[PDB]
Amino acid sequence: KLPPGWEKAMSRSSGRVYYFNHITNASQWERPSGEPARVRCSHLLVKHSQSRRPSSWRQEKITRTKEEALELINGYIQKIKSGEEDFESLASQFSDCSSAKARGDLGAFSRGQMQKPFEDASFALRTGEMSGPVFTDSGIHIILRTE
Ligand SMILES: CC(=O)c1cc[nH]c1
Ligand SMILES: CC(=O)c1cc[nH]c1
Ligand SMILES: CC(=O)c1cc[nH]c1
Repeated sequence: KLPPGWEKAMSRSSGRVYYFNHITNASQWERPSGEPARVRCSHLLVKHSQSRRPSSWRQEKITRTKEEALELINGYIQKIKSGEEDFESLASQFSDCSSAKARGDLGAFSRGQMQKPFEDASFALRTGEMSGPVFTDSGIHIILRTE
């Protein structure tokens, strides 16, 4: 019916159908477009107090809660989708990953290299597409597939 991970749901406020992906947590009004050895992705990470290493180049001691980190992630997604801000600009400024210095770029990778929920979302993304909040032991990610 639909590409991997995608399902149909009903909007609670509008009553119009929308599409949601249970691997990437993406959601959108438009019906999605219809696997490679490798993909290339960028990401923006927001760490919290329960991350594996609650520290980053931005903050020696990361103290925000998981709920607070998710609110930040949701805010960044809103600004990306509205075009108020670019993914690469937010990732350079706010990602708790050292990959911030490269606009969030992680380079290319295969299955069996990254944390599983990150890997699964990355390979379920099509080129150009972006995830919703993706949860790993490191924190909460926004993932942009570039190749
Ligand atoms: C087709 C698709 O994936 C789109 C279109 C606008 N946003 C997402
Ligand atoms: C140049 C450098 O170390 C970094 C780390 C994160 N952003 C920039
Ligand atoms: C892709 C992945 O698993 C990462 C990246 C930074 N922390 C975890």
